[PDB]
Amino acid sequence: VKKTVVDGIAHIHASFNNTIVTITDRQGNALSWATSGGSGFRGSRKSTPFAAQVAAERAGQAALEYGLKNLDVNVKGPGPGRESAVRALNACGYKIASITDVTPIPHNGCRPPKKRRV
Amino acid sequence: PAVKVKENEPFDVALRRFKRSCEKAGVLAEVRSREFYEKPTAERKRKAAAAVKRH
Amino acid sequence: PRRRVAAKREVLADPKYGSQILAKFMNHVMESGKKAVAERIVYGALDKVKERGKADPLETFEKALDAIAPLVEVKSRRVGGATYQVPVEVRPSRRNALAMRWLVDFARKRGEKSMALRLAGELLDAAEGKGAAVKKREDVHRMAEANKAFSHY
RNA sequence: GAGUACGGUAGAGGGUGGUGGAAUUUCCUGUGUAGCGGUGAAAUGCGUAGAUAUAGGAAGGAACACCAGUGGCGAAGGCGACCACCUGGACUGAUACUGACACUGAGGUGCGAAAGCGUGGGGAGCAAACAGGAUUAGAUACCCUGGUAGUCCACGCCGUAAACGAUGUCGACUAGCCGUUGGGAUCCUUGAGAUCUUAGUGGCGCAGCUAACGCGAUAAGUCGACCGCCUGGGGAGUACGGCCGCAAGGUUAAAACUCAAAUGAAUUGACGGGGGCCCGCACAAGCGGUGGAGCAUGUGGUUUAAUUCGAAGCAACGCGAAGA
Repeated sequence: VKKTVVDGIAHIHASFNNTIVTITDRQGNALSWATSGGSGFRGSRKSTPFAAQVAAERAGQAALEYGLKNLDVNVKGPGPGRESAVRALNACGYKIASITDVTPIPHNGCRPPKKRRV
Repeated sequence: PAVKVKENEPFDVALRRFKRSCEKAGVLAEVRSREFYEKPTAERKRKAAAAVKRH
Repeated sequence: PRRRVAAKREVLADPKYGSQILAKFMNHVMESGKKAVAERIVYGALDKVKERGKADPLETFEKALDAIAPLVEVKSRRVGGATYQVPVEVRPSRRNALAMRWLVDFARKRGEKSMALRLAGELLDAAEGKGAAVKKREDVHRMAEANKAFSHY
C-alpha cells in the first residue's frame, strides 16, 4: 500500500561486478530496490555505469508510489556507477539533500584474500 | 566523503564537489589497496620504491 | 598507421535536375563505369516516381534519403582486451553516402522487373518509411540503444 | 682507550595485565522482493523455506586505517592502537672518580623469521591438503566457489632462510656538496633563521681501488689486531659414521666416477605474449574477386616405354618455355 513517506534515504551498493540501489526511510525500512543485473545487463554489461543508472532509474520510479520527494544519498563501495546511479536519481523527480560515501574502511582488521595470479 | 546540497545551485556542481571530497579523503584508493592482501615483503618493496621516487 | 589527408574529390551536378545530390546517387548505382547506362535508370526511375503521385521526383529523393540515413552506428573497438561495439554518431558526409548505399543494394535484390522501376519502387517505398532499407536503418538503430553501456569514444 | 657517579632526551626495545574504534563473520528481529555472488565470459555456490540490500541488537576472534617518514629502537631474528606496572640499552652536558681495567676470539654458551612438531586452549578472516566449477588436446595448476591443518594464546621443541648491505668485529687517517632523526654550543635573545659539533640515517662526488659493474668518512681507499671461510664444474652439502632432535630433520662431512670446462662483468647483434615514437591496401571504410560451376595453363601424385630436366613458403606452381 501507500506508506506515505516524505523523507527517504537512497543506498547504492556499487561494486566492481554489480550495483544495487535501495530506497529506504530515515529508519532503514526498505521500499523499493533494483540492481544492474536485474535490468537485463548480464556479464560485461552488469559492470558498466549505464547499467547502474538504469537500476537507479528503475528503483527511482518504483519509489514515487510512496509519495517520496526528499531523500539522502548513501553511496557505498567502489565501482563503475557510484556516481552514475546518483545522476539517475536527479533525472526522475527528486531533490538530494546530501550525498555521503559510506564505504567501509577497516582499520587494518581482517586479512583480505590473496593476490590473484591472473 | 559527505557533502550537503545548499539552496539555489544546480545539482551538477553538487556532484563535482562530492567527488572532490572523495579524492580528498581518498576512499577509492583505500578500498583498492585492501582488495587483496599485500605481503610485508611486497609492501616494504613498494614503499622503498616510493621513497626513491620522492628523492 | 597513416599520415595522409586522403583526397577531396568533387562531383559535378546532374544535367537534367541541377542537383549534385543525385550525382552521388548516380555515382553510387554505378556498375563497370557505364555512366550513360546508369543515368538512364534514375531518370526513368524519377519519371516513374513523378508519374505515380508526388509533384517533383527530386524532392521525394530528399525525403527518401533522410528516412534511410542512420543517426548512429557502432564500430568494433578494442580497449580492455575485448571488443566493445561503441555506438558513434554518423557524420553528415557519411550518412547520406550510406543512405545512397542501402537504397540501391536492397532494391537490387527486389523481385520487380528491372532496376529502372526497382530503385523507383523503393524510392516511394522508402520515402513513407516502410521499406527494407528503412527496415535496415532501424535494426542498425536497434544495434545501438542496446550497446549504450559503452560510451567511451 | 675502557668504565663509573649526576641531570635530561627520543624511541614499534622487551615482558605482564587491562581498555578502545573501524571492519569482517555468525546468529536474532523489522522492512522488502527476484535475484545475489563470481568471472574475460561462465559455472559450482547462495536464494521464493524470502537471499543480497537496508535498519536495530548480540557473540566472538584477529590485526591495529589516518599519523607513517631511504623515520625510530634492537646484537641479529625483529618490534607499529591506547594506558598502567616491571625492565634493558642508546644519545646528550659538565664536573667528579678508577687508571689500560682493552680488542678479538678456536672450543663453549645464549638468542634466533616463517614453516613445522608436542600438550592444552581458541578460532572471525585468510588458507597448504581436500572437494566441486571452469579453461585446456590434457590441467593433479593459474581463475571461481567452499574448506581442514595452520595462522592466534601459554608452556616446551626445532635451529633453518636470498637469516642479504650476498660486505665479520674493533681502532686510526683521507676533498667536498645536498637532505633527514635525537641532542649540544654560538650568532638572533629575535618573533625566528643562520654557523659549528656529535651519535645515527640517505643521495651525488675529487682522489684512491676495482675485471667491470660500482664503492667512495655508513669504503669495496691507506693501514693495524684477531677470527671465520675458499682452492675447477658435476657427483654433493650427498653417502657413511658421530653429536643433537619426538619427528621432520639439523650439524660435522667424503670417495669412486665423469667433464674440459662451469663462472663473473661488460660489448655488438638478435629476440620479448617489455616500453616510447613513426610508416606501408598492414589494419579500418568501401570497389571487385578467389575458394562453389564449366573451360585454359602449370605443379604434386599416379601410370607409362618415356610420361625429358630444372624451379619448391612468402621469394616454385600461365616458372626456364617470347608459343612439343
